[PDB]
Amino acid sequence: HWGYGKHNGPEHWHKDFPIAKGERQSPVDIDTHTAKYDPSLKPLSVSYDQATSLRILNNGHAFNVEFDDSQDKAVLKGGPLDGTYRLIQFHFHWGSLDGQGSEHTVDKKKYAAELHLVHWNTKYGDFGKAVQQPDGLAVLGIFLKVGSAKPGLQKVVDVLDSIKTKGKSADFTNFDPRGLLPESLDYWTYPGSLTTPPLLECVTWIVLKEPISVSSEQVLKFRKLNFNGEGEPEELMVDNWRPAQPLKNRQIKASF
Ligand SMILES: CC1(C)CC(NC(=S)Nc2ccc(S(N)(=O)=O)cc2Cl)CC(C)(C)N1O
Ligand SMILES: [Hg+2]
Ligand SMILES: [Zn+2]
Repeated sequence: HWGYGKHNGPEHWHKDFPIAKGERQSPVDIDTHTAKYDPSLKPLSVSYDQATSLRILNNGHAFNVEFDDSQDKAVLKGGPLDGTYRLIQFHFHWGSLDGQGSEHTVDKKKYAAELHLVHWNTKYGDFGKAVQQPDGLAVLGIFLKVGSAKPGLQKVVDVLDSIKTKGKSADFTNFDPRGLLPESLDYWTYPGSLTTPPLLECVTWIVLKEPISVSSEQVLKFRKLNFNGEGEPEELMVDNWRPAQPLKNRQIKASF
């Protein structure tokens, strides 16, 4: 099945998922001099105070911190969005080295990693229905660079030991995602897709301009995770990022 290696990676995905070569694929390069400020954008509203995390899972591609979305608690609204989008999970994409790891790029610059906070449109009742809609998902993307530690990331870092291999999960309650956010909510936005198979074109991307800093020791622990399952040969979970895809005349709008 699909992965990030030479024989199952992003170059191969189109065979099982033809939409890989579609009209609104993600990620993309954000060309800052082509992106236009949009006065019609309303302020972005990220309300994570009432968020309820349940557990963390190694799914053999990345790790997901999953949230209880059976009530309107952690919500993303405003900006380019119409209505209310509920937080369901977050995960990261990262590299084997600090010079790569992000999926979106900024004037071709690759960051050390990228956080995706995934939200579904409440008008569609549940996540599975939303991913069948052009405006079913909103993903908040945040770049990570290596420098000072991110205190609010440490609880995640410390639990990775318990989920080394594919299929492992651990209880992960009372994690506050507010501690992963940069100061500024300045962002670029474009219509796109999931960056993993099934690559569905259901996402409004909201990519923050300001990166968060994480320590070298924090990212190093990300790189200790395994793609493989328990008792299998060790395949380090690194470079789990899809490269930039063709923009195809889409317009990236800036909030600033
Ligand atoms: C839609 C559902 C229920 C979950 C899907 N899981 C997804 S779409 N995981 C996922 C994969 C990639 C992203 S990303 N990188 O675009 O933020 C975000 C998410 Cl939630 C997989 C499929 C569509 C087969 N089923 O199981
Ligand atoms: Hg869709
Ligand atoms: Zn992602």
